[PDB]
This record gives sequence, C-alpha cells and structure tokens, in this order.
Amino acid sequence: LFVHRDTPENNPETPFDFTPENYKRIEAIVKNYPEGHKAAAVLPVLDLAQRQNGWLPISAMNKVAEILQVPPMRVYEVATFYTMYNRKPVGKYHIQVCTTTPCMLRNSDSILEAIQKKLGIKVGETTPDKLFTLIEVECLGACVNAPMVQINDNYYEDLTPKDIEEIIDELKAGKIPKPGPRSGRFSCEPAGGLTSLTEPPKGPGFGVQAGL
Amino acid sequence: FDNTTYKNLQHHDYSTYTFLDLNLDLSKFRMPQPSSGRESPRH
Amino acid sequence: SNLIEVFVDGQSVMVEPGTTVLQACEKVGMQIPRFCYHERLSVAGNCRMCLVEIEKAPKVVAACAMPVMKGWNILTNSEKTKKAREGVMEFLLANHPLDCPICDQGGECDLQDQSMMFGSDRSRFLEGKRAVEDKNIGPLVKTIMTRCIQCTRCIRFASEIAGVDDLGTTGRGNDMQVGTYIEKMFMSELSGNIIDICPVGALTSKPYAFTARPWETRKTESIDVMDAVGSNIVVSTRTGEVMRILPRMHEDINEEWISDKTR
Amino acid sequence: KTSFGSLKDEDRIFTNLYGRHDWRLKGAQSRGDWYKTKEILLKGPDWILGEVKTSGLRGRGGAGFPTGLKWSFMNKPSDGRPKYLVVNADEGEPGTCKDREIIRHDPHKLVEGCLVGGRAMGARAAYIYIRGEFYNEASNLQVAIREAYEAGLIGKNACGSGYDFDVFVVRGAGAYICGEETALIESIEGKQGKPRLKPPFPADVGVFGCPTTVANVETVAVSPTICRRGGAWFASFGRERNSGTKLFNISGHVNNPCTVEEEMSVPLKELIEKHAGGVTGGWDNLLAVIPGGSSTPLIPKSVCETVLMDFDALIQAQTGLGTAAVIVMDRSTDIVKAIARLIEFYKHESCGQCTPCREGVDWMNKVMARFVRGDARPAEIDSLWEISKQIEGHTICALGDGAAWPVQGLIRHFRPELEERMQQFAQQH
Ligand SMILES: Cc1cc2nc3c(=O)[nH]c(=O)nc-3n(C[C@H](O)[C@H](O)[C@H](O)COP(=O)(O)O)c2cc1C
Ligand code: SF4
Ligand code: SF4
Ligand code: SF4
Ligand code: FES
Ligand code: FES
Ligand SMILES: [K+]
Repeated sequence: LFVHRDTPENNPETPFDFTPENYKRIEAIVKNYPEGHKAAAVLPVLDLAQRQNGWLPISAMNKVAEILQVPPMRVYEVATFYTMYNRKPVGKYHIQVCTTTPCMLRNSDSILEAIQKKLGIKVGETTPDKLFTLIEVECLGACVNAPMVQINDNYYEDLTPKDIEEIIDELKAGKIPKPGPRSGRFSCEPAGGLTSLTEPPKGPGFGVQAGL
Repeated sequence: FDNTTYKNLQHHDYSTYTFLDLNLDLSKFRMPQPSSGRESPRH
Repeated sequence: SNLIEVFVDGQSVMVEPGTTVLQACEKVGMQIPRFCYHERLSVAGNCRMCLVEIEKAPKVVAACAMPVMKGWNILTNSEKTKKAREGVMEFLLANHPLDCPICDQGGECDLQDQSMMFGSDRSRFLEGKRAVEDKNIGPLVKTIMTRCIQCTRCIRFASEIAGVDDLGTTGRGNDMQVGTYIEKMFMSELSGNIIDICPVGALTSKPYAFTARPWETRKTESIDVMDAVGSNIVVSTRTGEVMRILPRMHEDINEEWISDKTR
Repeated sequence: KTSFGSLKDEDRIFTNLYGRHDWRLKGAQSRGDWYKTKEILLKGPDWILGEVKTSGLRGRGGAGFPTGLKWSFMNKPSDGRPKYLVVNADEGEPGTCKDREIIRHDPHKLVEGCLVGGRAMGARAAYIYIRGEFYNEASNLQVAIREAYEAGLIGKNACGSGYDFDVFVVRGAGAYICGEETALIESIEGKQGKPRLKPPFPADVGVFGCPTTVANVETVAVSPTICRRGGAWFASFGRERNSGTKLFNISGHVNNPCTVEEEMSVPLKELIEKHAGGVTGGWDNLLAVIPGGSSTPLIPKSVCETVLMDFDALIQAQTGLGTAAVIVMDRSTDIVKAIARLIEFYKHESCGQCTPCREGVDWMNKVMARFVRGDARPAEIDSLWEISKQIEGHTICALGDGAAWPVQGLIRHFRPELEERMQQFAQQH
C-alpha cells in the first residue's frame, strides 16, 4: 500500500537517528552536490537510513526530511516511488528473483518454486524466523547469466534448483556464500570456451594515430 | 601471461558501507562545489 | 519588433517569443482542451489532452508546454489532432468510475464536457476498473479519489499558491495516488480553492455536498465582506436560498481565488 | 567493404570484457588506458568533437543519436552556470547487461571517457548514475575513481593538463524509468524519476538546471580510444552511418548465452552461431528474436535469416538495434506469454506521470493477459493494435513507445497464434 497508517511499531515517535559515523557519511553525501541543492541528497541519505535500520519507518523518513530541510511529503514521494526502499520490515536476507522474459525463458520459475518449497513460504512473505523474505523483481541487468537472484547486495547467477537450495543452506548456517555464476564460468563469457579476447591485449600506444 | 582465472574477486569482501566509505574517502579530493546563491529554492 | 509570426489554421497571429502553442490559439479565440494546464499554475504537461498537430511535423506537440516557433501552422482541427484527443479521452475514462449521478461535479464537469466535445461516444474498455481508497484531509474538502485523473493541479496549487508542500503523489504507474501519504489535514486559509481547480469530482466541498446541481443555480455576482480585500465572488442561489460561494475572477484583487472564510 | 563481422582482438575496445585481467589502474594502463590523455585534453574540445564526429559513433543507450553532433550542443560559451556530464549507467532494459561488464571489469575506460568527453563539453564534473542493484559494480567503480584521483589523472589539474574535473557516483533506488535521460536528471535532483517534457533540452537546462549532456556508459567508454586511434579507424568498421564495434548480449534460448564485442552490421545469424553457440536445438528450432532489448519489436525466423545487426538494417526489418541485446526464443516458447511478460514489465515500470502510459500500458497488460489464455475475441486484436498506436507518440517519454512496440511486433508477425488461442478457448468453454 502507498498510504501510511500509524501503528505502535511504525509511527512518528518510533525511535530513529543516524549513528555518529553515519552522520559523517551524510556530510560527504551532501558535499557531492552544488550548494543550494541539498535535496539531491535525498536518495543516498534515505538509502543510508535503510542500510543502518534495515527498513524505513515513517520516523526515519521524517529524520531525513529534517536533516536536508526538505518537506517530509517530498521524502515520502521518494520512498514510495523507488522499489528498493523497504517501508515494511524485511527478513535478514531479502531474496529477489528476476522473472522478466530473458530470465523466464531460462526457467526462473524452477528457481522460484525451489525457494518456496525449501523455505515453505509464498512470494511476498517472510519466514517465521524472520530470516528470509522472497519477492519477484524485474530485470536485474544480468540477463546472460539467467536465471539469477539477488540476496541483499549480492547476485547469484546461472542458478539451478540445487544451486539456490545450497545458497539458502549456507545462509541458514551463518556462512556467506560467494556471489556470481554457479555453473562453471566466471562472469559473462560464453561457456565452452572464449570466442574472443583469447590473445594478450595490446599495450600502451598501440594503434595510436599520428599527431598525439 | 594467464587468461584462465577470474581477477575480479575483491567484491566478495565488500560490505554494507563499502560504497559510502569510499565516498567519504574521496571527499578530500573534490573541487569546491558551485553555488546557486541561496540555501535552497525555498529561501 | 520582438513579435514573431505564427499561424493558427492558416490565420496569421503575432506573438511574443516564449508564447506557448496553446496561448497562440487563445489569440484567435480557439481554446485547446486541457486538464493539467492552469494558467496560474506551473506547466505540467502530463494529461496530454492538449496534443495538437503542427503542419509538416510528424509528431503532435503538447500545446500547453511547447513554445511556438516562427512560421509554425497549428492545426487545431486536423484529423491527427482529433484522433489524439479521442485517444487521450479514451484513456482518461478507462478507469474513471461511473459516478456522474452521485458525483457533485456532474453538470459542471470538465471531464464530462470535453468528453462530449472531443471524445468518442462509446467505450471499448472491457476490463475491470481501478478503485482507490479515500483520504481524509479535513472538514472542508471531501475526497473521492477514484475520480482523480492525476492532473496534479492540486499539488501545484498547494505548493505554489498556498505555500504548503503536504500534497504529492505516492506509488508509481497506474497505482500512482495523490494525497498526503500519512494522515494529515490540508488546513490552509486558501485550501478550498483546490475544489475549484480540481477538474473532476475527486475534490468537492463538504458543506455543499449533494445539495444542488449547477444548471439549476442562479448566479449573483457580488463582493466578499469577510475581510477588507474585496474579493469578487459569485453567490449561487436556488429557489431563494444561498447554496454556495464561488470566486469571481478579478485580476487586480483576488485573481480567481478566495479564502476559506469567504468560501 | 560489403561483409562485416569477424572482428579481430587487436581492434576490440573492451579488452577486459570478461575480467580475466586486472581491472584496477595498473592493469588498465598496461592495456593502453590513460595513455597520452594529457595530449588529448590539450588538443581542445573542437578537436575532440571532430574525432567523435568523424568516427560515426552513435548513441549506445538505445536511441542511437549521432554522438559527435549531440555532444557539440555543449560547445558554446559559458553563462555563469556550471556544465555537467551525466553518464547513464542505469542499465535497465531487459536483456541488456553490457554496461555492467564495462563498469566492473573496465572501470578505467569509463573514468577516462568521462574526462575526455567532459573536456569536449567543457564540463566541470561527471555524475555517473548507476542503478542501485549494481552495488558491487558501483564499489568497483568507486575504487577505480579513487586510484585515478590518487594518481592525479582526474581532479585538480587532471593529467597535468590544467583542467579540473570531478567524477561522482550516485546510485539509483530501483526504477527502470530512471534510465530515461530527463528522468535520470530528476532522480539526481532528489525527486521521483519522472521524465521532463522537451524543450528545454538538457544541453540548455539540465541537472540542477544547468547545461547537461547525458551519455551512455558504452558511448563514453569508447571515446578515449576513438581519440587515440582516430575517428577514421572507428569508421572503418560497419556499414556507412553504422560505424564502429558494438557490445552484444545474447540471451534466452541459445547454447552459450554471453556478452561479446563484435563489428557493427554483423549478420544476426552469424552473431548467434559464432559466439553464442547457436540456437538451442539448432537454427531450425528458432522461432523469434528480439534484437535490441525488450523495447524493440520481435522479428520472425524468416527475417532473422539474413538481417544485419545495425541501426539502419533493423529499421528496414520493422524493428531497431536498441541496446543490441539479443533475446532468442526457440519454437518451444509460448510467444504470447513471452511478450505478455514484457508488457507486465512496462506496467511495473511506468512512472505514471502522463495519461497514455499510466492508463494505456495497464490496459494493454490486461488485454495481453487474456490473450495468453485465449479469453478474448479476434476483434480485440485490431482493438489492441489501435490502443498501442494511441500510446505511441502521445506520451512524454519513450517508455510509452517502448511498451507499444513489442505488442505491435507480436500482432504483426504472430496474429495466427493469437487467433488460434482464442479459437481453442472458445471450444473449451
Ligand atoms: C524507458 C527508458 C529507459 C532507458 N534506459 C537507458 C539505460 O538504462 N541506459 C542508457 O544508456 N540509456 C537509456 N535510455 C536512453 C536514454 O534516454 C538516452 O537516450 C541515452 O542515455 C543517451 O545516451 P547515448 O546517446 O550515448 O545513447 C532509456 C530510455 C528510456 C525511454
Ligand atoms: S468527475 Fe465528471 S465524469 Fe467523473 S463521475 Fe463526476 S461528473 Fe462524471
Ligand atoms: S485530486 Fe483533482 S486536482 Fe488533484 S491530481 Fe486528482 S484530478 Fe487533479
Ligand atoms: S510515457 Fe510512461 S514512463 Fe514516460 S513520462 Fe509518461 S507515464 Fe512516465
Ligand atoms: S531478465 Fe532477469 S536479469 Fe535481465
Ligand atoms: S493541458 Fe497540456 S498536457 Fe495537460
Ligand atoms: K472539483
């Protein structure tokens, strides 16, 4: 929903303030923009509150409005426009499965159902332990590595039902699995052998025209 | 000369504040910002 | 010397630079249809009802926002322009609720009237409609936001005229909603004017609700006495009873606004 | 020349595309980056704009405007406002992941491009807008920028050239529409990512209200190489007015989905077979290809037999090069469902600002969802065509066109499939 209703857990009196170290980070954010245009810092600072707090209560939105001297409504507009802001609490690991056509064509559905069975939840829900939250997202910009998921800040790619269940098993154990493809390649090169960039790259000055 | 290993592994150790810590680090390298002349459009 | 020559359906007109296409049409008595554009608010360009063909240009332009160029011929009645208006009106009405009998705007509704003059006469929308929850913004302005067409006039008026940044849009796409997000009352001495500028029945007067229809009201042009400004008003009456108070446009006094006490 | 493709590694620009060599400054310099940057800067903006002009480079962000002419809009006297370069790294087009490889594996190409391109425009700084999901890539870019600052390659007196230049990185927060140039500018300013009407154009009133040029990551990252090796060297690739090398993404029903650099105007068939290992199940198993990302209309196998991958060739095939993201669908695909999911994507991504896309795309999505099940009548096909034409060319920004076009491609080339599905539903009910 894109309207707010005060609750005991989410209301203007809910405690939130940036830590002393995050205030230092805020100063560097605000210094990135011309003077007289502090409102440009709304997105990075709002994201900073989420990284500290995990999600965005209304009191966190109010604090950002105060620090940057912007009307709170303009901050509410940003919080509700960009989908990476969590206006409700999310589990420790926010699993985000891409289901757009390129990933769908390479069986993102088998990934989605594998997660649902293993965690016993439905898309949109949080586990009772509050460790995992599962949602579908649009193209995450790793289409040649489909099917893939993002968990918090990391991408996990070239997934199969076995691979994702192994990633979730590692997460449940406190281990932090390595990101990237799980199929054998390292990034976006074709499997079965490079079809380009096999020879060593040229060095400084190669092919440089005259006059420089 | 090797072409069989991935040489982009540093990001396996990045954390929540990696990006903003680097932004804080770069703060001392920037030129002074321009000024619109007022504190904000509402001033 | 400064003026440039443009053409409205072949008729020459001389306009100052910066004049928009829509303003150039006013000069020859042609009123382009609009929803989001209000001459006392900042230009928005979002409703797209003002799309108009420029002769020899393949793409229709938003007349309310496009500055007119020298030698342009604005075709206000071409087939391209008419089809553009029909298409936009079709989208505006796709999710609009079948509320006219119970909606106070009925009879003086810019959506109704521009649908009558510039839209098609039937529907080909076969789906279900959007329904949006209502917002309480005080005892003066009733909200039925399923009627809102997202023109953002109320947002611009509040920010620019009233100097209150409490109205905005939340969400995205078809779910974009106008409101305050939190539960907040829009109590400003000029708040009641958003009833007038809202083109639809999304924002309506609470005291006036359900009491009258526009065609049956007699209009008496009068003056406000609630202060010393002398705001020009219209007193709507019916069968010997004062029904409501409306602003009367006077550029040198109140423009087209009145205070909530006057209203 | 009359045949294109088979680009040699000596002529490839992004030589660390696969990240098998050091992506940091030392590896970049060993590969030719940051070489004679001072000389290029001291040549002057008009010389730099001349080389980009002669190179025939066109925008790699999807619209393909000539880059040299576009960048020359900033080559004008100052008026007291600062000038900015905004590098578009939002990379949100479904099927497109090329810009991701440049940022994380060749970051110093992009940083040097910002300086060289910024110098041509006379900008004081560059803002690189990178989508918020590319966290690890943004951090990589941030590390490279710090190395450039420490080495004195950017910042005060960049490359000892007497020209100051800052490179800022700002992350998005989840919005495909923030890849649109003016929506990107609005997002940097702290507002909802809603596009601006034009005029004014960004070269007159852009970010913070100042003269601005928005350029795609790949467009920027290739400019330093064009200056070093010459525009003529770049124009010797691809057909006339389709110059240069191009990064391709081949995904979907291929054997080895991959990113690769190849000559412009390479045949689509040759690209899929040489680099992606061919269509899954053989070329005979091909059904349709989306050649330039979800915003470009699909083309059937018959068209894919001989078409060339460049702006002009794909326009004559009733589509476009777009981002050159090739999405391949074999004959086991439910083509109507594939397209219906793209319309669902555009429904989730529309900013909602303007009426035809706010309401039209959601309307198209509802109709397509029924077309998937066959729960419609054939008369609704011509209705859906007309609706898509009421969106196209009537919206503020090109997202509305980007949603209309995929629907048009489906109806143009697969009307029998849509009708067959309605016939099947009717007998079953
Ligand atoms: C909905 C939409 C999304 C877009 N996304 C991107 C993008 O992710 N990256 C990009 O470079 N251009 C994107 N564009 C194109 C930009 O608006 C603009 O044309 C481009 O940044 C100009 O740079 P170029 O000339 O170098 O291509 C998008 C356009 C639209 C309408
Ligand atoms: S706003 Fe106008 S069109 Fe809509 S229900 Fe009311 S009278 Fe009818
Ligand atoms: S409430 Fe009325 S004035 Fe405000 S955006 Fe909706 S239709 Fe426009
Ligand atoms: S076409 Fe869609 S995304 Fe573009 S401005 Fe209009 S509503 Fe927003
Ligand atoms: S379609 Fe899933 S990452 Fe692009
Ligand atoms: S009146 Fe011009 S777009 Fe709304
Ligand atoms: K009204």
